[PDB]
Amino acid sequence: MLVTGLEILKKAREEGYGVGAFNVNNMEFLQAVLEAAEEQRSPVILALSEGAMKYGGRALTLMAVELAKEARVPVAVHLDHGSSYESVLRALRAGFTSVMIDKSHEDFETNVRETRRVVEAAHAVGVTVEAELGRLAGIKDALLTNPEEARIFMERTGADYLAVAIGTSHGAYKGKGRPFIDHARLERIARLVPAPLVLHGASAVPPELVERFRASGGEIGEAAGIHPEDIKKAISLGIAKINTDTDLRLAFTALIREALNKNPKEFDPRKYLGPAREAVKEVVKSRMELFGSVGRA
Amino acid sequence: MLVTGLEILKKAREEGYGVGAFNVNNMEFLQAVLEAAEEQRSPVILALSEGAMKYGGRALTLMAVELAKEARVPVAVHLDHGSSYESVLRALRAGFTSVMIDKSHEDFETNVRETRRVVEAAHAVGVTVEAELGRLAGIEEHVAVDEKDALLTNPEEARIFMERTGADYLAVAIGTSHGAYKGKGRPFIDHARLERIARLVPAPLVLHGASAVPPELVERFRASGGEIGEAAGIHPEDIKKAISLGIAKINTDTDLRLAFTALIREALNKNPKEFDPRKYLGPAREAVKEVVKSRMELFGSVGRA
Ligand SMILES: [Co+2]
Ligand SMILES: [Co+2]
Ligand SMILES: [Co+2]
Ligand code: NA
Ligand code: NA
Repeated sequence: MLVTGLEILKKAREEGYGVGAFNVNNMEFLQAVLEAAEEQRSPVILALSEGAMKYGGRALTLMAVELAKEARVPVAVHLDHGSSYESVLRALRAGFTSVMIDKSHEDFETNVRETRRVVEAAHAVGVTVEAELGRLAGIKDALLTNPEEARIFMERTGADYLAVAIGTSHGAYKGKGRPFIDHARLERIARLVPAPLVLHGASAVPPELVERFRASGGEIGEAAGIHPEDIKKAISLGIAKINTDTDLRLAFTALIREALNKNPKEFDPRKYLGPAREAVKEVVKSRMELFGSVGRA
Repeated sequence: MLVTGLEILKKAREEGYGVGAFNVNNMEFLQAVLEAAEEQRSPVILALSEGAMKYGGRALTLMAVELAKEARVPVAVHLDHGSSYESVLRALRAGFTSVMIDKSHEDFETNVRETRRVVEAAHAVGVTVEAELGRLAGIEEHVAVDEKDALLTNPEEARIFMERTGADYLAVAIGTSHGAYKGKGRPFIDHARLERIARLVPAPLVLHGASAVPPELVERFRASGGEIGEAAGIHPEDIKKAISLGIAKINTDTDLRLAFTALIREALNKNPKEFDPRKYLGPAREAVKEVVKSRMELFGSVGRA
């Protein structure tokens, strides 16, 4: 069933588990995410970036929303990283039930004002919103989320869930080796901010996947993602929404590569896109196992 | 907007042009075909085989039907080569506005029975149907005066078939590597036969197994690391004449798969560091669009919207 992001995230934090927000850009990623959710009888969030918005267009948003209503598990359709008020309006227009306005690279007052404006529009149409305080960077101090400012930010904006900067970042190159997650800071934030918390750039980028990618011909540096244990503890401390994108992309590209390397003569797209879709699905299922959302529907 | 296959194919034959029935299996292919249709101000038919119904499932049929309603050109959603009555039921269920049941590999009597059953179901829900007749049955008792004349479709038989089944449009065997005539000789179009068929069957005619498969496309495919045998497709002029003689629907699929696959290869061969699907699927989607636009051009449907 299609529900708001908060209905899912509030329940999650209260019950101590995490729900995955998986980015999708077309039909098979969307199918993999939803089937994984159905097989795990687990709530899920379909994340569509502004990029997915441009690439997938009406077809993608039509799928995300309508297929969500038919899902037998709770599903929310989330705008990931809305960069403006107008971008958010188009998500509201496309039937999304959750939207993120990212202005963390702006100063406090601007971030507050921009986010508050989004909150009012969204709340007027029953959509819940995610905002971000702090800049997702490698490794109070630095520009990692400040606990007291998080409380203030949330009270002033009225946002529904907060993305926090506690050590993560986007990409396949999180850090050289196991990236450090400020779990102490997470707890302080959680103590003052009762809203469910959000973790961006949380892909695992497991070594075997990077390995399977290189073997198919892919080329990538010394990639590395957040450690499973860090994610498990982050969740226990308040993280209710974990974003995953990179992992899905690697698995998908890998399988496509193996298929084309091995079968010259294959030009039926279902033959190489199908197994790539399956792999994405398996990853989503693992992630749900990790987040503890299995049987949570 | 969304309309029946007959509304589109009837207008096409009466006005002398063909409408492409482009097979789609996912989002990219569907977007490519609809945008092509829009930029060419041309009607188009979205075709989904049973492989597509299985692979694309509810997601594909949802997109096909809904995006069709929003198109500025007339669009029909069609079940390509159904193999059973229930298959047709699932398509009627999914909102299709044109269904096709293929029992041409069956004897004339079973084909009639099977087709008539689909027609009754479809017409009960406002959906038009395509039927297929290949081999010479022998109904009125006809003797093949040629090895081909025994595999291809007999005009007279075609009339009776349509008269008994009540189908809306008909696919006929006239020389393309498809069905009984498959791998049984060099692909061609028995225009004389087509003309005789059209004289006795006023309903729009359908052409299967006919793909241009231009050398430039195969070249690009082979260059991308792909391997394919000596493809043999119908010549542009033939298609243009077949249409002039009554062909109103032209199934197109192979050419799309080739272009789509070739571009994915080029992008992956050249950018091994790439793992963002949009980076290699997007240009692939465009290639498909271009192929679709040329076919519409060849078929004569530009500006017929
Ligand atoms: Co993020
Ligand atoms: Co972020
Ligand atoms: Co056929
Ligand atoms: Na987000
Ligand atoms: Na057909």
